[PDB]
Amino acid sequence: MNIFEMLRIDEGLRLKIYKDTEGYYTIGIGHLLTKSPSLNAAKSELDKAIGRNTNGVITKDEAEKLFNQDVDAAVRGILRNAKLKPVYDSLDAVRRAAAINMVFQMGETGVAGFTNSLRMLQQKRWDEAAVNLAKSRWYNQTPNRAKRVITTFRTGTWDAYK
Ligand SMILES: Fc1c(F)c(F)c(I)c(F)c1F
Repeated sequence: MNIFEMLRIDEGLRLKIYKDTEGYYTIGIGHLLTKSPSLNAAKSELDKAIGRNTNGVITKDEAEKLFNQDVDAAVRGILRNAKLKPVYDSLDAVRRAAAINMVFQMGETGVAGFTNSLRMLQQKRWDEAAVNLAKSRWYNQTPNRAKRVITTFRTGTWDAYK
């Protein structure tokens, strides 16, 4: 198991434009295209991302290309953030994957609300952190995924992903 296999499980793989859990146009392995309700706007974002006129369909290779870029971008974003970098650096590699997973899903807009969780994670108060993480819109809207990510933070194992 690793961050790629982990996010592949959590995001799935779809080669045509679909709406994510929040109703936003998405493609591939959870590559958010736009929050705009316009399918045409979404198709434009896709074409821009892939570098060709796609008409809303991509290949597995192209999906994997975007995915690698997205994971890379998520990690790079963590390291460039003053409030995130020290917590990330404090973690072991398994829990770092759990951090990347959350950033991938919600971005730094969504991660901003998790200040108290981050503090408990840096303190290595794993059970307390796990309890705090669940007290969130995130947990309530995507409980099965959140439970997997939280278990990963609680245990520092891949048990929730087999
Ligand atoms: F740096 C970090 C993040 F950006 C993050 F989202 C989470 I959840 C973390 F647990 C973390 F350590």
